[PDB]
Amino acid sequence: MELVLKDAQSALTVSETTFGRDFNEALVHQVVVAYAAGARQGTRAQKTRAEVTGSGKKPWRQKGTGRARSGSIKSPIWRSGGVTFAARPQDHSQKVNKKMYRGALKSILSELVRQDRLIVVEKFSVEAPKTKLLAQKLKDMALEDVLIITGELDENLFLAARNLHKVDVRDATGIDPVSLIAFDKVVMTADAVKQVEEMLA
Amino acid sequence: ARVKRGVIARARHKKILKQAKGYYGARSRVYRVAFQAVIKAGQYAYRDRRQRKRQFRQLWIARINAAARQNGISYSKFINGLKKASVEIDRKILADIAVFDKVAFTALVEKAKAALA
Amino acid sequence: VTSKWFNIDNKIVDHRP
Amino acid sequence: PKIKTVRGAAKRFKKTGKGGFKHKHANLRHILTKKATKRKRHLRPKAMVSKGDLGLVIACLPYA
Amino acid sequence: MRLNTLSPAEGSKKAGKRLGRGIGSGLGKTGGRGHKGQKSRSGGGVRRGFEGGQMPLYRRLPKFGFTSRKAAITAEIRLSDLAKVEGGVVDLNTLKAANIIGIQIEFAKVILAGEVTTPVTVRGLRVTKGARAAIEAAGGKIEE
RNA sequence: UAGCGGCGAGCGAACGGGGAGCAGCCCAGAGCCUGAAUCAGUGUGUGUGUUAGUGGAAGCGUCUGGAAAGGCGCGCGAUACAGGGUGACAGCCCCGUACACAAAAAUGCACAUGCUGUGAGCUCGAUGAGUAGGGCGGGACACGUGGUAUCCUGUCUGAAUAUGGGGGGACCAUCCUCCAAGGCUAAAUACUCCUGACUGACCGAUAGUGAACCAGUACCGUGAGGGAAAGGCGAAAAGAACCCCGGCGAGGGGAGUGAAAAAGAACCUGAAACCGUGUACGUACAAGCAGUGGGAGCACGCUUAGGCGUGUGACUGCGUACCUUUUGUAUAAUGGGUCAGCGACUUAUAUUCUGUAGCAAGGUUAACCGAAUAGGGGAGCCGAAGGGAAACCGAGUCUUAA
Ligand SMILES: N[C@@H](Cc1c[nH]c2ccccc12)C(=O)O
Ligand SMILES: [Mg+2]
Ligand SMILES: [Mg+2]
Ligand SMILES: [Mg+2]
Ligand SMILES: [Mg+2]
Ligand SMILES: [Mg+2]
Ligand SMILES: [Mg+2]
Ligand SMILES: [Mg+2]
Ligand SMILES: [Mg+2]
Ligand SMILES: [Mg+2]
Ligand SMILES: [Mg+2]
Ligand SMILES: [Mg+2]
Ligand SMILES: [Mg+2]
Ligand SMILES: [Mg+2]
Ligand SMILES: [Mg+2]
Ligand SMILES: [Mg+2]
Ligand SMILES: [Mg+2]
Ligand SMILES: [Mg+2]
Ligand SMILES: [Mg+2]
Ligand SMILES: [Mg+2]
Ligand SMILES: [Mg+2]
Repeated sequence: MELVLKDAQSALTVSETTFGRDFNEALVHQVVVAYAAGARQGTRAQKTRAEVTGSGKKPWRQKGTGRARSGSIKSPIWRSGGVTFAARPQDHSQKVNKKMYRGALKSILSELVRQDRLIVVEKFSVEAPKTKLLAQKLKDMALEDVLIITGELDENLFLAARNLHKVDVRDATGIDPVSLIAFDKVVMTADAVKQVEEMLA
Repeated sequence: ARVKRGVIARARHKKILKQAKGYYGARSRVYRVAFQAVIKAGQYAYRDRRQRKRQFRQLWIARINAAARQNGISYSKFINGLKKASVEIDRKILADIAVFDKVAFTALVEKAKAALA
Repeated sequence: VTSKWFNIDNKIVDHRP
Repeated sequence: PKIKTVRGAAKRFKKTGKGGFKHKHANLRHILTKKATKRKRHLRPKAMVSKGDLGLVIACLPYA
Repeated sequence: MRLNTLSPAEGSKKAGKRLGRGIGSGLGKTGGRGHKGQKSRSGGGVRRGFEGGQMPLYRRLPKFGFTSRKAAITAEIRLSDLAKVEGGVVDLNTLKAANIIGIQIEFAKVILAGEVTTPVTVRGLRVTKGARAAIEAAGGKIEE
């Protein structure tokens, strides 16, 4: 198929494998879950009975006092004692095969076309790093929540979008599975539509 | 991710102690005692759903036996004569006519006597 | 504290040897 | 960490093509004079580990 | 598709066992360990190959053989691997450069496995009888 | 893995490969020619960081309300919608933020430059002796004395000097490789008492530090040492003028403040055990896990031409708690005074099986690099071929002379 443009009502030729395959929900789920597991920082810890401050003294003698057996005041049964299975810092990142990662992007990318959430242009820039300029441009196109992918990122467009919280602007090398699903619309320049398909082999 | 048990535990305990209304002493106030009481109350209620069927039939038989002997026939011969006469009224209804309509009950005894004789 | 004096005494404790 | 092989088991079993293990027969080291040649002749070739024993061997040799 | 409309494949996410959490769960009060004994204790259980004190199997049976240091530096080559070298000549150096054998291999053999459909020149290798016939059927030659 | 090992429990390499980082020199000495490299110290200059800081955009109408930041309407700023506060939830009220600037004086770097110490280059020569090695005893090597190479030395001895010596896992011969018995040397690497900024599928007052609070305190011990408990009025003290009972009390009742005083200092919320006051029913001739099935009467509501709901429960059938451990417990076997809070199958890394997703005779990368969850990196690992103790042979191979 050929994506229709919006600058000249021309068309761009795209691979059927990249922009026309079926949606593999079970594969894309494993990839957006693996993405979120890699953003976890995993910094926390508690104290076992070994690391709680205290003494190793036995609170009372083993036999004869009429009280339950105790050997330590750091016992996790006691108030202010250790945690039984105290946490350590841990790494929550998973592995994604390269072919499963690239396969999910093609399933995601072709769904955006199928749901006409993908918009292709070759003209998207601003003349000054002004937030009111980009916001007026987006008003004309009828976009409010939008991800803008550019061949190479301009400094004017990067700076004009920082203060708009519904707008993120990215280079073709910086697309990720979760952001394509998050934003309502995706705008690609036809030179970013080029570069994504070679990256997707 | 620490979870506190306070809000859930309170509601689970309050569920048992509401079923223990009317019990004596700690059985309506104290969970360790009200729990065992609500379990045994459900054990009895299950068991006594079978027994309610046994105790009412045993009561209907005694009221038929009493009203039949007032007409000159025992229960064991009254029921046998109703089988030979192909009458199929159950004992729940016979014990109801015995009390409330004693003139219909006499007609049943004559039918039983005619078939048995 | 320590054990009760009758629970320490051998005569009271050791009645069935 | 990596599981450690039972190193004395690896000197006594070799894995075969479909996943069995072969071993040398016992009773052929000494008082051999008093044994029959028919008995000794049958103890020379290697045997296969029986079904009741496979579970013990497989746990001892995790890298076989 | 939204971030709250993705579901996993059915049968991929079996929930784990949670021992000691009640009567109704089926694993309460004992966690599938049965009653008392060595195996029911925390940290209990006997070591690998323990048979009760009876002389275990891997100590009942004799040791046999030795390990050959020559076997580790020897490799097998299949016939389907011969098309994967560059230049149509097969030797030790070309098989290492094709990532077919390891860098420490010194001896190789070509065995009848797979098939060859092109003329290759096998040089300096041992070839089985079956593979020698198969290489020459496709137009190749073997030297030493 | 190869090996070591009461060949048990266990211990466990190297060679070789991929990376991060990379750097070489001096004395054992004379001469020639000099100060020629380099380093160290100091002085000055220049740039840069640190130690205070400066400026920093743009909102009012109306509704509810104790109070507006909220609802509704109409506007504006944005290289600034990080965050915090303000009488409820603020881009435009405040402090900030992005951004742009700032140092009299001291100081860390990096250069340059001045001075002081340093000596660069060539030629010729020398080339670390109670040492290497050995005997005896131990220790280290993955290697437990073994067939045990190599290293270290308490003890007794003891060479050869580049025509010479060491090693190549007992030992010998050949070959290869390197020169002990003198010394110096950056980076990649380990760590955090302490300082700053930022972050969290970390905690939220029995948790998190022992310590959110004047805590290593109170208290305990001769001493070393042990070691607590204890957070929250309100937006703002507006923290209750005055009156009354009382002992010029404690405590209370009014008045007043406040949106709220049943927010009154023992102060947000205010559960349960436990203790009471009031009302409805039952209960002083009646024998037991205290319920359950039936059930009259009474009281209060309903709604009709009636019997329904709620409470109580005379009388009556059946009925010896729960946990645990056991062949077997009402058991006079165990455990629990009760309530509220906490309290036990986890984590990491190897391995096997099952499900599921990808690719498929192939699958997959690790460290690392990286404008960094992308992409590169195929070193490796597993599979497609087995038999034999092994050499070896190979869809076969071992056995055996067959
Ligand atoms: N019966 C005496 C003596 C005593 C003191 N301690 C004891 C211990 C065991 C026996 C007797 C005692 C008492 O109580 O004063
Ligand atoms: Mg703690
Ligand atoms: Mg990668
Ligand atoms: Mg069960
Ligand atoms: Mg038990
Ligand atoms: Mg037992
Ligand atoms: Mg058992
Ligand atoms: Mg200022
Ligand atoms: Mg030697
Ligand atoms: Mg050698
Ligand atoms: Mg609290
Ligand atoms: Mg605390
Ligand atoms: Mg209160
Ligand atoms: Mg009475
Ligand atoms: Mg049993
Ligand atoms: Mg017994
Ligand atoms: Mg019994
Ligand atoms: Mg008891
Ligand atoms: Mg008793
Ligand atoms: Mg007790
Ligand atoms: Mg409790």
